[PDB]
Amino acid sequence: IESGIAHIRSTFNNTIVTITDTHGNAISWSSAGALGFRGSRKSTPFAAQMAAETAAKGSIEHGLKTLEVTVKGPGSGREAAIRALQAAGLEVTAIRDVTPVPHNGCRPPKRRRV
Amino acid sequence: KGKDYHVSLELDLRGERYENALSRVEKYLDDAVLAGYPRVSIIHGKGTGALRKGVQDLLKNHRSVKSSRFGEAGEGGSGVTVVELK
RNA sequence: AGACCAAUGCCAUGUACGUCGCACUCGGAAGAC
Repeated sequence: IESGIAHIRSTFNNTIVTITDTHGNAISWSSAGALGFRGSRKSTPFAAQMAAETAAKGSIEHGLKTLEVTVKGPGSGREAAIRALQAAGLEVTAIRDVTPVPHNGCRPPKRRRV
Repeated sequence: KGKDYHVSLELDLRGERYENALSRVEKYLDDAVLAGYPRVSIIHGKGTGALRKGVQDLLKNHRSVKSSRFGEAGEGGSGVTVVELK
């Protein structure tokens, strides 16, 4: 269990962190709610940053060194967690900006001010 | 008595090179030897590489610095290098 | 311009090259004269 992939969702309300194997097999995950943020505080970059090192701590004891990260959705947690990973001593080899961008997809929900 | 020279608490080295940054950083860190203070923060903006590694290594090897750590919410995240003085 | 010029114990003599880069986020309620 030497290499893995860390996936993080960067939403406007939360930031999930999950790690997996090249075979797409999960090991551990964390979140702002997992740590104890309940309100809008989950959206803060700090919550995602905390999420990063708890994920790293859940990762090391199974012995994985090299990572490369996929980021989903736009949010404040884009920059925090990715450098929190290398702050936690790990080594992330690539940054992938994979988000679902449908060509037309489905008609989005209604507006927020009607 | 150390009274004839003054010390500050913040470093500004916008766009400086490796060796010039070394020359200014060593002076900045050694200034507070006679007038110690809690810590300092470093900001540049952005640059063309990753000399943060060398700067952090020098700071961790610095004699008069107890340790170096990173920034909280009010310090541009944990990416900002913070030099914890004695 | 035009006199005289016979000779220099042994070794090894170097050093010498393959150069560049620092870091900040989007927003409650409020009636009437």
